Amino acid sequence: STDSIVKASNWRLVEVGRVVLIKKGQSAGKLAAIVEIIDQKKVLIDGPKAGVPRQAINLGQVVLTPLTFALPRGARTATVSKKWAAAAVCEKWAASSWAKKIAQRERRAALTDFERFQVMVLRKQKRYTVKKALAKA
Amino acid sequence: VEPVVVIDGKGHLVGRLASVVAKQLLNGQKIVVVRAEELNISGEFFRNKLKYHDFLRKATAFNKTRGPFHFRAPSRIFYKALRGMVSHKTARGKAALERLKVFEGIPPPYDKKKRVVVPQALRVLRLKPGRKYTTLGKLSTSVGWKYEDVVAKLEAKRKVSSAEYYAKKRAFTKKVASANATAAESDVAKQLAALGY
Amino acid sequence: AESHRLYVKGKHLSYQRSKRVNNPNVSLIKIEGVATPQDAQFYLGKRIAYVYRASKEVRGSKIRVMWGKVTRTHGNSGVVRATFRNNLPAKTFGASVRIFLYPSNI
Amino acid sequence: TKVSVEGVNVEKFNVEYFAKEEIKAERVEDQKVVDKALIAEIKKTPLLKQYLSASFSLKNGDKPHMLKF
Amino acid sequence: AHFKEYQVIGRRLPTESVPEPKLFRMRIFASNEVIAKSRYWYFLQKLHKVKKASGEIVSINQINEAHPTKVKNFGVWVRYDSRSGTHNMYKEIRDVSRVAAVETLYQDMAARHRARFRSIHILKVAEIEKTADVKRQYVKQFLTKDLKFPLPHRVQKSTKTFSYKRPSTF
RNA sequence: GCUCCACACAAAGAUGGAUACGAAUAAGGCGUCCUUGUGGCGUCGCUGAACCAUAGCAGGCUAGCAACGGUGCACUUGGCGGAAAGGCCUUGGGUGCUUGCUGGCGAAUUGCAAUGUCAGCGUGGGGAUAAAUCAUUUGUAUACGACUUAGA
RNA sequence: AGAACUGGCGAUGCGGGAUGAACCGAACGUAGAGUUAAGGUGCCGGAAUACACGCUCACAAAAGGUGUUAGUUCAUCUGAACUA
Repeated sequence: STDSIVKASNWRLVEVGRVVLIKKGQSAGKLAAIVEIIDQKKVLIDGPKAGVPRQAINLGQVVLTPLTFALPRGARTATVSKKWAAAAVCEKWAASSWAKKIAQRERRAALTDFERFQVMVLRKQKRYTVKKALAKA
Repeated sequence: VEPVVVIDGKGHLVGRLASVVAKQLLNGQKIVVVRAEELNISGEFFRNKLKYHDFLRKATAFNKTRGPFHFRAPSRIFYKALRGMVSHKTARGKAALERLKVFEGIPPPYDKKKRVVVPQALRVLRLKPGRKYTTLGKLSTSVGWKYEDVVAKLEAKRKVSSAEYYAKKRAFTKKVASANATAAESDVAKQLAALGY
Repeated sequence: AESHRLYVKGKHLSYQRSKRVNNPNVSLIKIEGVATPQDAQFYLGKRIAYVYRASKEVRGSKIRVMWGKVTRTHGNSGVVRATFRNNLPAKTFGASVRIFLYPSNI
Repeated sequence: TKVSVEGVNVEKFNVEYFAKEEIKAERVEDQKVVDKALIAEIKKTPLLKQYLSASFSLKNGDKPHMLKF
Repeated sequence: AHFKEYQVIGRRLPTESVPEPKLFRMRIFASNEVIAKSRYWYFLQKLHKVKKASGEIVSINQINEAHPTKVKNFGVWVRYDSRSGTHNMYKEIRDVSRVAAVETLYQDMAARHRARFRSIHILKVAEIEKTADVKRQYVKQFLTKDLKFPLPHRVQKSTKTFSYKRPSTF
């Protein structure tokens, strides 16, 4: 109890070695990481992994992510690659619930009509089971 | 996209919300604004009070009866700044300004319908923080609208009733939201996960 | 089924106009779900049908229609100019216009 | 969504078969002819029987410029 | 616009029985070629007595970036005239190229000091090769060790006219 | 307002669903821990593109397999809602539905598009009920008006 | 005051200028489709509640600001006077 209550508000922080999800550009939904910081707006992003070319960017175009790793000051392409897989951020990312969502609507987009009909009949059955089982107590 | 949107005023501004509500009227989407007291405006309470009074000193010399009027209940201030943006001379506007229904608070039966907001008129987003603003219900109380104390008394009623419902509902959901977990991992669930859900 | 709608819905807005002179040749249409021109490009050319009632039964049914096409995009937000055969009455600005799906070329 | 037509005859009819001037029992006959073989083909796919029974319609929020058929 | 930076070399015309003059060279920063040659005349009239027709122009180049992904620091000497004659100025600019700095400088000159594109004359731009030669505090503000800040109250732009979310910054 | 006869509508823009805490936004939900905290743990958000609902002649007629569901309608208990409450939940039977599963018969000829469907009611003249008015009287009113009494 | 030249109005519509003899474009047969000038794109109203970096809280001319941002030149360990 004598431990203080001051807390917490832990947010995402610009810093070297932070994977950012680029939301508009030729990337448009990929990952990169922050090599190094220019100023309150402009930064320098890249990863050779997901293909994003290394470039300046104005933070408007790009959303941070919970995920980061460790990385030198002003690293380079090859480096950021080696550290990248070294950190296994792709696994980590895709494991998350977030990336599950992006992948989700991505696929729901691709549903062929007939597929979508499958989805109808199934959800009818599954629904019916949950309703059966529930409301018995 | 609903037949009738029930829009919330809390945390919004006037000018921006006003414009939007307007144009949406001219395209024929019915609207019921609610909780007008809660509305906000740029500028400190001073500046706004001054502009309003400087609108209180505009009258007609021969007689006040058909000259500039003055309105108080925030619904009517909002309504004003909105109706200035519709052409109410023509039959277009007059047919629009009938599609708009403003309230103060949340009168029935709009409590029980889902309220929505307008993300481009919100104060929290628009105004830069650390910069003065004004709440409407205050201003309108200081221009003579008397009923503010009642409004609170009514919301402190609704909000209680509200909180009860929202409780039970959530509680109920815990069943279903947990129940689904047993219907998970089954074949059909495996598929519905493979078919994109 | 419950919902037989085969047609996107929409709103009629204005006639094309200058700031002063309107030009009631070509109605301007708002479409539900199209936010952007490259979404429009799909719709250009479908058949819009404005549908309403007449209390005097004409052909044996009181529901009447004007037809027409959808010609070209309008503005960046995805308004789309349509031209009917007999121009829309201007009684209806902001009334629900139906956009069918055919001619169908994909 | 494809199927197999290959086990079905074709040429038995063309524009003239549909030229015109109730039902002509011949027409019915051809109907059953293609009927059998074709349905028997369809039964090779799950639900694809029903999927030709039910109608099609846009549901709410559907955006035919985003759809893939 | 996007700037491009032109090496420019005048031969300005050799007089009778006089060969091959001194081939003046300048680095102009324009948004396209013709603007450059426009300037190179413009300044070169001033920098000593010549005239547009009297002279000539030879070489033109787009000098690309040296190493475009190296974050680099610069300082810049400006000559710009308002209301009266100029005051030669100096700044530092932290960016990813020469062009990006020059641009940002222009936008700034427009944002406060109020002198337009005719008036501004780049004197010299230089990269700061070591650190600690950086005087301006706002620049070396970012030169610290282990630098971190959050999104200053993230402003999301929703693309509809309705949200049901009561959205949050986060 | 009711009853009778004669005769007229019907026995500013729909087509799945308007889908409900509140409060901050330099922060909050949700689950959970334990003493009950201004607590611990997890986690979520970065769109409603969501969620439910959705098959059947515009949605027929018929066979069962499971399961005691879900759903309609009308009877029906009970309680809540007076900010415009006219809304919501709920209990109990019957009635129909079922697509959770598998059946069988029907559709054309509307001929290759030109929605092609599926939002008791006033008239005018009787009979009757209760009025109100003119008129008459009065005077607190008054130019006319208008107003106030009394007249079973 | 009349001095000169040189335009525009007088005989003249059309787009914009919130409105106008002097302003910005623009030559007037009737129509169809396209593209622009000028001016604009919160709503009234057709068109980006676009993107970007910044500044501020709405003829009087010299000014005052223990305003605000950026610079100029002098000297210590930040100061002074100024410029924008």
